[PDB]
Amino acid sequence: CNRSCEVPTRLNSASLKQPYITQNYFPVGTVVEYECRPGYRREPSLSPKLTCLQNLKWSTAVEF
Amino acid sequence: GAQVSTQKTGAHEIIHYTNINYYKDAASNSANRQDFTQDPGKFTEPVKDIMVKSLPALN
Amino acid sequence: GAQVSTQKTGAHEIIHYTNINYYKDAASNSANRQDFTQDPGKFTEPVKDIMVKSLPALN
Amino acid sequence: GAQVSTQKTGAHEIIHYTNINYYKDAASNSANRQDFTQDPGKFTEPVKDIMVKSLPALN
Amino acid sequence: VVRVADTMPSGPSNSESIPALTAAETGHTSQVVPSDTIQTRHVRNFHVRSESSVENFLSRSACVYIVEYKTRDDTPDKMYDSWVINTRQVAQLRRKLEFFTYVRFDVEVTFVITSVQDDSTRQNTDTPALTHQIMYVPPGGPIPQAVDDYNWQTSTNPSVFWTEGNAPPRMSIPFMSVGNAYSNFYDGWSHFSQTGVYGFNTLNNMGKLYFRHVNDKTISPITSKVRIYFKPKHVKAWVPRPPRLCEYTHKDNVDFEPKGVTTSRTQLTISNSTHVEN
Amino acid sequence: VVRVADTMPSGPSNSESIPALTAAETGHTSQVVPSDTIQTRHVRNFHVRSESSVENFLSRSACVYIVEYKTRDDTPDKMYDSWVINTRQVAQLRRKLEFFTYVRFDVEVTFVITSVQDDSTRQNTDTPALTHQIMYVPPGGPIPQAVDDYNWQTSTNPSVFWTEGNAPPRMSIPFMSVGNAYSNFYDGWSHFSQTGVYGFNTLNNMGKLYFRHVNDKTISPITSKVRIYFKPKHVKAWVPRPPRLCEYTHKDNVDFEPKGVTTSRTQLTISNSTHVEN
Amino acid sequence: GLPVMNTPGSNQFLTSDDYQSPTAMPQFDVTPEMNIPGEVKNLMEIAEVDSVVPVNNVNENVNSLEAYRIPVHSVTETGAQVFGFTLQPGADTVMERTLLGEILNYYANWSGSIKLTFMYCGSAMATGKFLLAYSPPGAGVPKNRREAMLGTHIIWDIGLQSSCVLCVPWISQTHYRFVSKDIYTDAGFITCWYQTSIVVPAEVQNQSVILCFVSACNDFSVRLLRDSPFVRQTAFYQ
Amino acid sequence: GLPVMNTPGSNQFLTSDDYQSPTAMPQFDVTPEMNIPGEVKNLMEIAEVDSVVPVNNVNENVNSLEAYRIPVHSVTETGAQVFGFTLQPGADTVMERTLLGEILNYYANWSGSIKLTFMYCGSAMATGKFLLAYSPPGAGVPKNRREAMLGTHIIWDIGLQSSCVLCVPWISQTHYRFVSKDIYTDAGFITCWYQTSIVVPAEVQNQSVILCFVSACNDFSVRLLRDSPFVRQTAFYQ
Amino acid sequence: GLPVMNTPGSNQFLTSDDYQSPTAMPQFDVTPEMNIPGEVKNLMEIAEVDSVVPVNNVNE
Amino acid sequence: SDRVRSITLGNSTITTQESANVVVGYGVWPDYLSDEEATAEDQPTQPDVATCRFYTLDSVSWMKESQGWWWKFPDALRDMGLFGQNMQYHYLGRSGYTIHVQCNASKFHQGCLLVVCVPEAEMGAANINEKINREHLSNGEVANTFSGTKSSNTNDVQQAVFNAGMGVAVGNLTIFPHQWINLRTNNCATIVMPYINSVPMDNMFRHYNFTLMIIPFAKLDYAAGSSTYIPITVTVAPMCAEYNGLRLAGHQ
Ligand SMILES: CCCCCCCCCCCCC/C=C/[C@H](O)[C@H](N)CO
Ligand SMILES: CCCCCCCCCCCCC/C=C/[C@H](O)[C@H](N)CO
Repeated sequence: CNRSCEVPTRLNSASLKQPYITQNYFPVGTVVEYECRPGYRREPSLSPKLTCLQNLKWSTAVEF
Repeated sequence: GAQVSTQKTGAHEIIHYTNINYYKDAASNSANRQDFTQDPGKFTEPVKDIMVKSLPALN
Repeated sequence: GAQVSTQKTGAHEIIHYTNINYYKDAASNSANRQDFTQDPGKFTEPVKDIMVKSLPALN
Repeated sequence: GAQVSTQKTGAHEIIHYTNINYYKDAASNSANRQDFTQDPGKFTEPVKDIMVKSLPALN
Repeated sequence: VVRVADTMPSGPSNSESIPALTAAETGHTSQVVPSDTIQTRHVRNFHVRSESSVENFLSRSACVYIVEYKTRDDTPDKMYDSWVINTRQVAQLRRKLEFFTYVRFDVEVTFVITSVQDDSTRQNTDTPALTHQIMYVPPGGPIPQAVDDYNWQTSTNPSVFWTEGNAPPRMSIPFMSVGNAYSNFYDGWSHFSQTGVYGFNTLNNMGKLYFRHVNDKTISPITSKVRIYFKPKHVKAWVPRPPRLCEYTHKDNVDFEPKGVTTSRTQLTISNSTHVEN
Repeated sequence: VVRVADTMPSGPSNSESIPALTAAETGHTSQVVPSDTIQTRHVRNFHVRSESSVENFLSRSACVYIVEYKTRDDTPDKMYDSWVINTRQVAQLRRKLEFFTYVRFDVEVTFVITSVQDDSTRQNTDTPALTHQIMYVPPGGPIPQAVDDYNWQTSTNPSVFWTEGNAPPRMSIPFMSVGNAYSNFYDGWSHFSQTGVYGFNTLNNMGKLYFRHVNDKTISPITSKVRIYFKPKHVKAWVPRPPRLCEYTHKDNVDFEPKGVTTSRTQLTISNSTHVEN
Repeated sequence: GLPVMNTPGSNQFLTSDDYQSPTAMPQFDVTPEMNIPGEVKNLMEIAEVDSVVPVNNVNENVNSLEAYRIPVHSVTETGAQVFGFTLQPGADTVMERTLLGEILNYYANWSGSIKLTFMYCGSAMATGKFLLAYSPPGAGVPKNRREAMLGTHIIWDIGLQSSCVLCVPWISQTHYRFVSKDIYTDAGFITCWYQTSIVVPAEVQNQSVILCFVSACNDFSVRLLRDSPFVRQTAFYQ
Repeated sequence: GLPVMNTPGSNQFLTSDDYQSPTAMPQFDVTPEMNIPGEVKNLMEIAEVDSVVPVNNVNENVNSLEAYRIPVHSVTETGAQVFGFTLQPGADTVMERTLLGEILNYYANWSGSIKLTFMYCGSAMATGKFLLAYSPPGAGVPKNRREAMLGTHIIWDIGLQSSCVLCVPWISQTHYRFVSKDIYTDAGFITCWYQTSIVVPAEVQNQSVILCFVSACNDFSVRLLRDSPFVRQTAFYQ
Repeated sequence: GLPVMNTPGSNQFLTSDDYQSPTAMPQFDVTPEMNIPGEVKNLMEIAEVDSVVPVNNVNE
Repeated sequence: SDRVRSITLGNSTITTQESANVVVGYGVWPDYLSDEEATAEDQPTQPDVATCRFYTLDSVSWMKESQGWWWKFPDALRDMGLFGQNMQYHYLGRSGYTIHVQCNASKFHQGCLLVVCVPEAEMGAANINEKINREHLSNGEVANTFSGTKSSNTNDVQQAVFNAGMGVAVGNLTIFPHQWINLRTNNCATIVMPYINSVPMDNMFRHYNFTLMIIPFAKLDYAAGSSTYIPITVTVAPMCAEYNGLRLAGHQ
């Protein structure tokens, strides 16, 4: 029963991959990864990853 | 830096008001509801070879 | 002890406003949003032996 | 019956403010926070036969 | 604007002029300018001793006191309050005023009034806005003994009414003293035979404040607390005095526990640090 | 009023005057007027570089922070809050201020205070108007440790009281710095041996704010949040600086993830569109 | 007692105000102002400085110094081309994150001419001529060299002065254009053409590099303060 | 009816105000002002007065008059030392509760030079020389007499004028230092050295005492009103 | 502190007002005014122009 | 011709025959601190020409795949004769600088360098929330080297050329006083920086004043048979230096 984050930030052009979309309990330092939703394509100048910080809030995720 | 104008008043029987502008922009000022000029010579009489109104203006 | 300036207005078609300072400290005053001067000669042209722009400026 | 003074401002780089007294009693007025004079000659150097500071001041 | 004094340039010296050798035995502070012992340069100094003046040191809204009273109590004595006016129950403004031996000033007075709904069974009410009365009684006048006393009718005594939600009450008060200045310290007695009460308590004599709710008795208890904020202004002060070392114990005397001079050290010399390692 | 420069008329040219051929190798931006390469006409231009000045660019009511605290909590630490003052926890005003390396300004400060009734069983109350206290503590002063601490008595520290429903609080603050200007960037250490902390964190030293409800403990929890809005004014700035590319990560350093230069393309040349059809 | 009527807009908080407020630290002694070199009074003093344009941003060279390197070499057929982009200093991907484009993204209107400077960073034995051209909108992008020489072009001869200036004037129907994309304020196209060739002697490297700069003229102006579309924050930085 | 807009900061109570208020006792007759000798207009008139420094505060002499007595005697080897402390008039434990330090603890910035006066309270047959030295920060504390004579020192010969003045000038990079402790505004060190010895005749007491004073010069200034860290109250005094 | 009495009609919104208000876009640079032909200053310049009268409006 | 320039300081002289225009500062020339903006009270040490002279740093080798080098200049001149000695005995100091960067090749060579002086170039760390060692920021007279890819050495600076250590676009560094050494036509890299700080004097060790960076935008490229070893030499002078607050020997 450690500290956990919320559900990661719902983006309107990306969805989670499939180890991360089902499971809860995100500890600190956890990286999650997003994939392009259908039908979208990747922007190569941005890395689609989110780290959860010490204050139990994710990093800024805008539009991948 | 005040300015004193006349108030809109009746006829056949010159009261003044005072005005100060408080803000730095001119879009802030109160509306100019005291300009009564007109010139209906571009819509009426919009012709060339200006008529006389007593002549027949033809032939 | 008032001071009267000009309002920011449009071009191609001098309205004044008045100002009084109420507090004893100068940090209290309203911001100076009407200084439009510039001098971009220390960032552009930041050289020695000032060029002419019509000569080749080399050899 | 207003009075115009200078505002407290920085050095190395005279702004005025205006003041009106509204009440009939002088205990009502705002505090005098702009008197910067001093005279530390009654606490330091509080002696008789005033010294020179270059002489030994004894014998 | 009176700037601080400047530093003048100097050079080498070999003469019978000795500014460093002084006599501190003559009650006299030496006035050695730093250009007299070392060789200095020209410093045009632009600093102002502005915020160290006695007005700029004392004219802040300090305090004096907190006052509690209720609007529905079974005992009729906790329904209103009172306070004999001194400036010596809070240590910060007391120490600041006791930098000097005599003072003379006007007072700007502000009240900060806050009300809390007390605990009861019937705690869900619809209460209208509370209204407060602060009545000042000059020294010798008649005192109220209840909240429905007819001595609150303030025909000559100055009183202030306040409604919940507005700006706080503030009023100015002139130099209300019978001597030429106020006394922070009085070394004497009340009776001519050198008996009676000793110290500054003979000279307080300011009258007292009285506090109540103007409303009638409510159906649920609400406790109100008003904080009297004193703020001096138009200040003059005479014959200065060392800052107090020890802690205050009471409001009517200067009695103290003997405290040492300063914080201790472990040795009389300094050196570099002997902690952990390189 | 300083208008922008105008366009002068020109004609054909065949001479040894070459304004297009320059040397960009000499750190020098060429100043080619458009009347030197093409034949132009007389344009009397009436535009003003007004809203691009540093005052008109920075003097907007930006922010710095959101602050939360309750009026009835079992833990005594969530009943008040505090904030060490920097301008580097929100990226918009941080990036705008970090266009320049040195700045000097006065600050106009506004608070926006909103309270929400928390969830409890006894949620139907009759609550009077909440009153807030915002106390500023200069660098080095004493800090409160509870809501009923006697360090809140603000005798020398400047504090602001506010009642629910009024205009928001706003006060002006002078140039509160020990150097000649503020530092957006500091390339150095705190200790002389080039150890310690690195960067701009050595020079912050602004003191901190403290927030509480002036009322006593209510019978139901209400959480209040106050937003500190910073707004600079009377601005001067020195030695400009490129805009930041990467995203900020922390408030005490300049550490970043390496981001590419711009958005990509698919080829190095342009052409007409190859979508659907005529 | 003075008769006063409160007007609408009382007790609000507007962000762009110019009012007066009381000082919390009264009669405070502000430190003396010092002459620090390099004072900025207007942000348009910054935008008139040259900064290199990441033209070669083709899908991988963004994460390198190759974004700024424009390729040029000897071509087996003239009448050719070098590059081209769309004149949108803050909407187009090429000059988006430039100094002029990042000053220009805090605004919403712009006006005035734009300079372009091309430093040829090749050998001193290499020589050649280019066609630097601007095409005002209304037709499409030119597809030949003979369609691009109908525009506003200059022919650049590489020599002892290794850089040239293409000045893009203000050809518009409105006084202002939008710094974002709308179809009503289209601004034209910038293309560069192999005109002749790159001619090198033996034992000299053929493939060289052009660097492109951009800045603003002395009639450039920006108008509507907005927030930049590039700042993004999710949580507070701590 | 006058059109009025209330601005933010209305109906607040700020502690450092300069407004006007009505009088509760109107037309009150204030008693005549009298010329009492010894008027203070500025607190800096007080700080320029000498007050004795409790230098010998070594762990028990605080609760006695021995805190003010600095020991001096004849030493079997010269090149020695007498004492030393850190120049922090309000952070250092030595001159913390002094007159200058207690005026100085209601503030948060200070500036200007500082005087130090050393009254030799020994016999009239005793004689000797001292090395009174100030060391600006950046290096450590000096550990020799030859490291301390690289600073700002004066050699004090004891004679018919029994006291000397060490003047500590203002050597800083900022105009102000903090009256509390930060590493950015370190101020240096004050040490005193047996230079030669104490030389006495027969039947004269060897062990004598130096008294140290401190005050401020005519360029001393304090800036930020705060509350002093030495006042402490738990309940109301009654 | 100035003694002020609020009069009736305070804090209302009347449609035909002539008051002053603060600008939300301060120091805004308005585009230059152009001479467009055909300016109307008074609506009575329009009413003095002939327009045809639908007299034969008989039911279809 | 204006391609030739002589620069004389102390007992040292630099002659160049392929200068383009000697680049010099923000428009301001270095000068001693006036006594109307001064803070410290004792007499400054304007030492002599014994500090106001040229010092040569180490040479870095420009290869085909080199990325960029940097220095920290109050700290890089810390063992350079009596200048560095004054740094070790005074607390406060102050100087402008004449930086002259030299590099030469033949006419069959190609490649272009950017030489920028950046005030207050606060570098960012390779791993994010972690300290940086002083040896990775400033290594004396020895240059630290940027990379192409992101770096992840522990307690080290994030060294990508396309972010320049600080986190900006590297094509935007032409806002600072700079030049280019195009091997076609240049060697004239002066930047005569004035004293730039927010205080009238400052400590030489605790503060870094600015950062020299030499970044090749058009990389070095030559045909087979030309000289493959091309050094780059950086020479630096203090101007109008003065010192204040003399005490014991400082922090090495
Ligand atoms: C209805 C509102 C009236 C408020 C009355 C409250 C204050 C009236 C009493 C005068 C205050 C005197 C201030 C303190 C006096 C001296 O400083 C002390 N004795 C210290 O020596
Ligand atoms: C009781 C109300 C008092 C409110 C106090 C809040 C603000 C007081 C602190 C001063 C604000 C300084 C503004 C920011 C400073 C510089 O710009 C930053 N260091 C950026 O370099």
